[PDB]
Amino acid sequence: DAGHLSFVEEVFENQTRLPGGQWIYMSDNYTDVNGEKVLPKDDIECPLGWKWEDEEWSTDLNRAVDEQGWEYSITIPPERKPKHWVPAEKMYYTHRRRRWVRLRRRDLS
Repeated sequence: DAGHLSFVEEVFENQTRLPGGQWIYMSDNYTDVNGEKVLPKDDIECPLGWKWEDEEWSTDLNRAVDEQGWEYSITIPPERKPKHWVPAEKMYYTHRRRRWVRLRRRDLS
């Protein structure tokens, strides 16, 4: 009767490559949207008092991403990481990432 709070947790799975190379897995390769590291999606836990509403993590194909959910970029000095992502793969693109989301909630009473 008091309602609930809702929060969609968002994390990004990251891959890199050398031009002419292949897309490859890394260690802890998960970051937030700005590229700062975070736990791998499957290790993420609700804060105390919260519960998952979605049973599974999902990736949203309506955003500007390809058919597998990836968006693409390259690192342009002076920067040390990609800043601008695009939906379409091209041979000179060296980074890609995929956005995973999951809804959790907290009942207010």
